[PDB]
Amino acid sequence: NHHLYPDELNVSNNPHYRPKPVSYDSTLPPDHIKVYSRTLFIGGVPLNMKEWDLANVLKPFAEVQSVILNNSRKHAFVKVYSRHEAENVLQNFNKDGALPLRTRWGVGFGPRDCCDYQHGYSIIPMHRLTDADKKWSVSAQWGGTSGQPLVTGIVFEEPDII
RNA sequence: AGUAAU
Repeated sequence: NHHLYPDELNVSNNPHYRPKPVSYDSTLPPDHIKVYSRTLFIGGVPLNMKEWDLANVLKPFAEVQSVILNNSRKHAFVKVYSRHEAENVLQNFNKDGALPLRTRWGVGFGPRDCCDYQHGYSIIPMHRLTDADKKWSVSAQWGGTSGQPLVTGIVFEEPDII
């Protein structure tokens, strides 16, 4: 929809193939989960830049999945295929400051007040997910649990949605 | 200097 490719699949032949790191965490409270964001807040976006441009600038540092661009509000929302890639973009993209683009964290999944914008994850109580969220969490193409059921402690990369 | 679509 706002993806580059709508009906694409996370499979070994797709050059966008990624793993789905799942891990568990004993320091979480009961019936809470951890979610690492793959979504990026980009700000200082010029008027001349289209969606294609942004994706193409990040291309060396990360492969982009989806780009919602609010051109009038001089910012955008860029989901990349993996957490590793998003993390790379934050340190290493535009170090010199040649472009006007500031690149910070952004929230793709779960409540906003549950997100740590600084470190870039959400610790979410399972009751605050909707039926839809709980579905996508387990059956997402990129990110999610890759079939593993949701339980206390689980940690996984932000899933895709509708 | 802008954190949204749902």
